[PDB]
Amino acid sequence: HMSICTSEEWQGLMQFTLPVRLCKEIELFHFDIGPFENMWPGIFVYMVHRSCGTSCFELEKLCRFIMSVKKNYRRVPYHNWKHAVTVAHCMYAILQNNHTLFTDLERKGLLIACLCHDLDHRGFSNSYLQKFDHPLAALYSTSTMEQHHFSQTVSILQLEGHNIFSTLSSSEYEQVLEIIRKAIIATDLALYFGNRKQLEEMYQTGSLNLNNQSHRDRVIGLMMTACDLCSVTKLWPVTKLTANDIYAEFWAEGDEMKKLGIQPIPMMDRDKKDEVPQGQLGFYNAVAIPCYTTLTQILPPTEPLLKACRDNLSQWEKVIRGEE
Ligand SMILES: Cc1ccc2c(c1)nc(CCc1nc(C)c3ncccn13)n2-c1ccccc1
Ligand SMILES: [Mg+2]
Ligand SMILES: [Zn+2]
Repeated sequence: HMSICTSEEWQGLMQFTLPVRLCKEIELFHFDIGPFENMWPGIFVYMVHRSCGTSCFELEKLCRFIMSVKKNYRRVPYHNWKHAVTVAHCMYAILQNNHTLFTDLERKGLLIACLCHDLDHRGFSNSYLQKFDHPLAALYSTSTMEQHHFSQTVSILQLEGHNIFSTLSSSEYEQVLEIIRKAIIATDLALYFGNRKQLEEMYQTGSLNLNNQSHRDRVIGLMMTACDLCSVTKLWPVTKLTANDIYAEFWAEGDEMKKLGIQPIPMMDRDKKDEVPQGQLGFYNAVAIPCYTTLTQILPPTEPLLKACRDNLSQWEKVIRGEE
């Protein structure tokens, strides 16, 4: 049921050298992979190399894996190859800027987990899948897509020469799977509002504890949320576009619901192009600012993320108030 990569593709991944100019820009939180499609896979490699050592992974295995993952994203406007790497890139810049909070076991687990986080996304919501009445939602009742995404990740590693976590002991092995499992589960937005509520809480009562695992787990989940939406932390011209991608998905989900006589919720209704700016402002305030605000608080070096969200937010304000 899986999809691998022609020997051509992966071997040329090893040949790839990131051009000297993009080296300082890549370290920036607000860096935009967008202009560099040819490089996306090779950019993920370089970050692996720079994060966790030149060879935690045997090149060929990694490259095979990376390219096989590519081959398992669909060609939809938003939850596709570009987004997985964009998410990857933000985890990278997070991990780098928090150099000693995390373990090699986490940092490679997390970079992999973002790459895989939306594997084989079809371009439908959990809602749409459960609300009527898909085999994937027939299988996994809550967090429909995110479990599929992890099982997809799972089947990629279980392949011939793809198990880049092989050399690890079986204890360390099924442990990163546990990092990656929960990592991917966390990007179910539904679950995030609770997680943030709880973390909000812990930080106040001087109670949040990076030693405790299900505290670690929560801290990370928040990092996964924050990565996932980092669209909203890129320079405005990049944030305008990455939004256009997002609505072409939603509105394509709205259409499949109109085709049935059913009003889609307005975020997915193309008959509301002008309601969007307002809706975006709402999203920044109800979901985004909290996410980055609470991330900044727990991880101060990740402040530039909040700085940039804020910048976009007021850009979106300006669009509503009629100027820009
Ligand atoms: C008329 C309308 C109405 C609401 C809308 C909307 C358009 N649009 C959005 C949010 C759209 C959006 N932008 C990025 C970057 C996203 N990421 C993940 C999920 C949604 N995202 N809401 C919204 C606002 C507030 C909360 C949740 C969703
Ligand atoms: Mg997802
Ligand atoms: Zn995502």
